[PDB]
Amino acid sequence: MIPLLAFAAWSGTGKTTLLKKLIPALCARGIRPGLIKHTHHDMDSYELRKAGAAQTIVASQQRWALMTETPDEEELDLQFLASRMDTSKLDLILVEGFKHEEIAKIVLFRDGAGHRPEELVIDRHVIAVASDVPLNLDVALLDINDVEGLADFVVEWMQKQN
Amino acid sequence: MIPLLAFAAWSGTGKTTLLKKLIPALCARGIRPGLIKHTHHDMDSYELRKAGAAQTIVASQQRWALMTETPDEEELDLQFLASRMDTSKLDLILVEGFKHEEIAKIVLFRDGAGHRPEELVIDRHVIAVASDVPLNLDVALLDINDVEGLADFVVEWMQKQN
Repeated sequence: MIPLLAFAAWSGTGKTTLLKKLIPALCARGIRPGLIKHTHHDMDSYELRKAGAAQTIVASQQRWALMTETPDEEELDLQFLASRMDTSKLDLILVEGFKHEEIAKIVLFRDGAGHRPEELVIDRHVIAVASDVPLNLDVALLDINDVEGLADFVVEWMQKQN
Repeated sequence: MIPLLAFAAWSGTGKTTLLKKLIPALCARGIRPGLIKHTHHDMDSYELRKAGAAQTIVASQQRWALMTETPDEEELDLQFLASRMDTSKLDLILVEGFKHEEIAKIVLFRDGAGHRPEELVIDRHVIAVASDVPLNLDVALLDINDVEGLADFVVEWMQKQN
């Protein structure tokens, strides 16, 4: 069985500069990571799509994409976007963007650009905050600057469900 | 089932073009098409992918893309790439751009495109040649400029397979 894990972060690119470093670190510990992100800014062979091929798929020498049109009214369900991935080549699926979900979540605080503490609806799911300034809790707390430790806490969490 | 039909050719014969017209046509006849395309031409959360996310899938409201990296073995198994699509909203999958493959196939030709017809190979998988000119050979010879004419043939072809 394979797990999924959220990565909440308030306004401010950060988590992309963060994750940009946590991914490799995760490979480092032999973890094959998958990432299901959710945006708003909406995304080759584009025309051929607007022409009518709902599902288009471009393959190349290095990578292959798969597009799937849904002017239906959807595409928020994770569990489905999951089954879509080749999960036999994955160990952990990172989940960023989807708001209001019941999966393990890891916050992210970085003062200066933004507000002050206590801001963290510690859902009955959140399992650790990652600040750059100390602070209390009732759940793990990491230094949003030690990718290594973070990578390690994560790997830990995993093996303790698995 | 859920047939796979390919369009072979030569550079400069309007392969891409013909499909911009053929797609709509198939749609008009109630045929939902999926297009699988290859390009030795290397074709948005780019950082986290080359960073280590073998599979990044960017969701949205209108549609979603599952982008897979393959820095070892480039994917050339049509059967695989097809099994990656959601065939429950597709009745036909068009295959284009993969040199040397062996599926249902319609060849393209246009006098003057730097090749004479004798240079055409009608292999076990050729279901019809679509020229812009009569050619003396024994295989469904269709007019390449009559799309609706073409569409009908496909549609019929499909039925004989289902």
